Amino acid sequence: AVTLRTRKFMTNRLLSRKQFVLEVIHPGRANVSKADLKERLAKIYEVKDSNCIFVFKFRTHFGGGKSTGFGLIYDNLEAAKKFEPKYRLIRNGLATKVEKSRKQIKERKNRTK
Amino acid sequence: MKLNIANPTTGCQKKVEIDDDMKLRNLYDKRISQEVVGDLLGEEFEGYIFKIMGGCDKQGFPMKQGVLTPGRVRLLLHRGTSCFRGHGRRVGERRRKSVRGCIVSQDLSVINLVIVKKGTPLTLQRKRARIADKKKRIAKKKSEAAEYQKL
Amino acid sequence: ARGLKKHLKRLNAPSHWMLDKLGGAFAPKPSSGPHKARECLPLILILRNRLKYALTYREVQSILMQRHIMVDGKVRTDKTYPAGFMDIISIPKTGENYRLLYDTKGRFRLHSVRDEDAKFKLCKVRSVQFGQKGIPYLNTYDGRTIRYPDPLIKANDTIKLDLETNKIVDFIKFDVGNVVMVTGGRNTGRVGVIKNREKHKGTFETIHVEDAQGHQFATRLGNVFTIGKGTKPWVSLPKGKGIKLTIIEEQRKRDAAAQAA
RNA sequence: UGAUUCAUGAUAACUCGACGGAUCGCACGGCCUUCGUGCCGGCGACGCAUCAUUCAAAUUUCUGCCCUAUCAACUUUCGAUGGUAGGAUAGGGGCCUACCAUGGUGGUGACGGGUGACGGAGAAUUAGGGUUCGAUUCCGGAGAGGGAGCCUGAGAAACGGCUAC
RNA sequence: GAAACUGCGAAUGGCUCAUUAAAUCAGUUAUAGUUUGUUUGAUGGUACGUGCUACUCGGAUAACCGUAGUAAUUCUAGAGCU
Ligand SMILES: [Mg+2]
Ligand SMILES: [Mg+2]
Ligand SMILES: [Mg+2]
Ligand SMILES: [Mg+2]
Ligand SMILES: [Mg+2]
Ligand SMILES: [Mg+2]
Ligand SMILES: [Mg+2]
Repeated sequence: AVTLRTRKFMTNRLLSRKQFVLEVIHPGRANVSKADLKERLAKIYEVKDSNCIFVFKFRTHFGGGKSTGFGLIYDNLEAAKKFEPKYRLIRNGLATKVEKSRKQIKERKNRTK
Repeated sequence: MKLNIANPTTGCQKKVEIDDDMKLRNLYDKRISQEVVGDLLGEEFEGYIFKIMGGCDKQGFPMKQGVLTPGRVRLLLHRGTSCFRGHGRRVGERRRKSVRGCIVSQDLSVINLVIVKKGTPLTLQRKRARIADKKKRIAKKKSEAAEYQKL
Repeated sequence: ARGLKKHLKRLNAPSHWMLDKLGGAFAPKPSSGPHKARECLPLILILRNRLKYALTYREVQSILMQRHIMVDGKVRTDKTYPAGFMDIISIPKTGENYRLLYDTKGRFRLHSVRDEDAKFKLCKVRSVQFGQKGIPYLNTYDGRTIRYPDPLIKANDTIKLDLETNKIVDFIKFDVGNVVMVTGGRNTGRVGVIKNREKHKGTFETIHVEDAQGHQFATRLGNVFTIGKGTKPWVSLPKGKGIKLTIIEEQRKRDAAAQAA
């Protein structure tokens, strides 16, 4: 029996997203996982694609039952490809990460040619 | 001592080895960029007119054109020239390298020689656009200068 | 040190940028530009910190490299551009125009304007003198240079410039009795009518201005700026019509706004 | 302009003149003069030089710094203070040179010495006044083991640049 | 498009307080006594033809290929290319 209300809501068709702060009310429940927020927020806004959403920066206030966060309704998944930081696409599975070992990455490579 | 021969006429190069004084005596006491007749320097180099040019020694320090001493002297150099192409060396920088003199002498290791003798519509559009832009600039001159004049 | 300083630290930033203290070590460091660069606002402050169309440095970079953000008739993709006083910042995709003015407490507001009062800007002149071949030209505090000046336009004056004809259409002669608004110091933001102007040989000229409702003050010449001839301005003033109100008065406004609801 | 032989113009010349575009992108798209990518043409990228702006720098005016008189004279032949002429600098200037003058600072503390002394915003304590501190994340200066000298460059006497001791 | 040429930045950042007591520094001036890549804005005739409308297009160089010295280092000579 948990609800979801959003404020500070503003549209930017410079980057064509719908950016807002969400103020979920989740009493009794410990906290509501973002993967579960996704489909509710999709089914209220009728986005036709529950993947343009990206939600981040939650707190779960002292005393519990009330949590803040940011939400970004993109309108085109193409727009969310180009206009987005990589890390949270990687988080939602839309890109993958690689590991570094910085020796010879540039230094002893600068020596030969 | 060991000599590189390369040819510019064809484009092939190999290396050989001489160890006879009365052959290399006429190789000695020459500067860089002078021809040497190979008849004496080897019976199978008749007609071939070598040119001694370049070459280094052991300890790897080359000779440099213009320095006349059978010795390893230290010089302040400029990058990109002979004997110094210090890569990624902060253009304008100089180093004091060690070099050999220009006259061949005893302590060398390898000597380099060569042989002298073997025995759009886009562009058109840019031109005419430049012309048009300048000829409209001058009309702007004659328009607004006189417009200010008549006051 | 041994050259130009290319980093700016947040505490060293101008006080009217409003930007917080634990927000980082560095500030946008407005690039060299057409306005005094201590009296300016980077377009990154215009976008991220005021309008919030983005949330990061890189998202503001996306904003500007999209070529949407157009300033003063021509798009400026620099992310530290020193936009300042009566620069007009337009956005075609939002069809939305802004003009940058001081508000009475010494800071910068983005006052919306419609297209007709966004087709042109308004700026003061630094000085008018001759150039090569005897052609006169004048210099503005926006840096702009205009050749063949109207033989009456003189120094310290104000001039309107359209963004298509890109020249003068009219000019306010800086003189006694025309509405001004100070652009620097503690009196900055306050509009008012010049009531006196006294000159002392070899020093800054002092301008005594009266606000629309009785208060009087003084200012140096480099800080004042005529807007319109007479009392009427030729620009849309912000929500406070250029009257700086005493702290007691502004407390009463908020008390009355509380007791009205 | 507060103030100029200023801004600037005309003239006579002068330079072995730095310069005054042999550069690179797409989108094509009106119409035949020889119907011939044909007459053509826009939007940019870079770049040369001048002025202004800006980022600055470098000089620079006035007033202000701790203890010490068991530090009362210091400066000046070899730059001390000034003048003239010049040289050099981006530029003023003893910055330097030639000549001339005999000046400059001081009991209102110069010069000298100490500083376990970078300066400031400031820190601790505080009835008031004060006392002591401030290497340190903000600003300015100075150094990159100690000195000295230079290349490139708009910007360096650079040291995560070079040369010598 | 990797390598490379060219251009630009590396003169910022950062660290420390050794030297330095009208010196640096603070407040306040001044540059009409100066330089300033860049930004931004404006700006630019004659290159020779006896001022009577432009008149001609150069190789070499790196990366590459190849032969090498040096025990050696973004040490280093030479040939062939573009
Ligand atoms: Mg520094
Ligand atoms: Mg002199
Ligand atoms: Mg000390
Ligand atoms: Mg510091
Ligand atoms: Mg240094
Ligand atoms: Mg040094
Ligand atoms: Mg180091």
